[PDB]
Amino acid sequence: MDQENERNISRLWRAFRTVKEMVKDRGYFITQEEVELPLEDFKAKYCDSMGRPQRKMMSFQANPTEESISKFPDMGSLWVEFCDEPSVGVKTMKTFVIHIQEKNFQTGIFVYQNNITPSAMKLVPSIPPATIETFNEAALVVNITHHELVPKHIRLSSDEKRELLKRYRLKESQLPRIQRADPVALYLGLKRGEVVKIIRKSETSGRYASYRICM
Amino acid sequence: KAIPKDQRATTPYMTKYERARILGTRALQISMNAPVFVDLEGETDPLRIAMKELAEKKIPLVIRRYLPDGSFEDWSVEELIVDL
Repeated sequence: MDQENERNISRLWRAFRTVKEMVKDRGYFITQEEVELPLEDFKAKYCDSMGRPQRKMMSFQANPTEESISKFPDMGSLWVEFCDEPSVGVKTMKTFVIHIQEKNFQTGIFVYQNNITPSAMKLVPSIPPATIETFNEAALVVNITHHELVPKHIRLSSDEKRELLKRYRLKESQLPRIQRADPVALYLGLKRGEVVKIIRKSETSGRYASYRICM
Repeated sequence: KAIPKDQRATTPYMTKYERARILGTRALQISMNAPVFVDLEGETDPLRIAMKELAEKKIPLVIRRYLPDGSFEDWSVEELIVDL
């Protein structure tokens, strides 16, 4: 008898996979093996003797791949954080906003449970150039990019971006747009001004490639 | 803003529109007693003549296809491949 907690562990596990996959798509070195970490190994490698999972230890660091660095040089390491506190507070986030800033982490992903205090929320933009992202577990229990309707989105380098505008001879304002808080942009941690090549299937031609600039 | 005769990416083919306006402008001049460059083998209708000039490639006109960015390419009617 494990009631709710049983199917509650499975959600933290699933979301953990989405975070691994997400980080990998951004361009960080991660074993396909780690992504496919079976539930049982999770319950062991990350849970205490009582059935309850200890999010504090799930947190990890992510490093840019050799391949990723060849295009995006300024891509520093990344830090993921799973807060054991359901509702995060200003005192709780501060410790995080500092951890990143301290270890000179370029990007910090804060994965919380139910929500965060509006007070704490206004603690994110405060350590440039390092940026901090927030994700509600629920929104990660499923990888949206694994959905039929969601095509392949690829962050373009400022180089490609320049190349893109040069050939089609376009102003930035003439390119199709994509919202900053767009689920996929949030997924690839897109920043305003960045372009994404969207490779979609077409019933007209084979493939069709479109572009969207993050607003 | 001008584009060298080389490096032209635009179609070698004439567009139905280009042809339509060329047959229209040229016919206007023929109807106004302007000189004809093709041997009039009977034809009297201006447009019918304009068309004969297009086929025999004797229309001294140039189409300035502008690109959305402001630049433009210059194609001569003679040059344009007509097949519509």
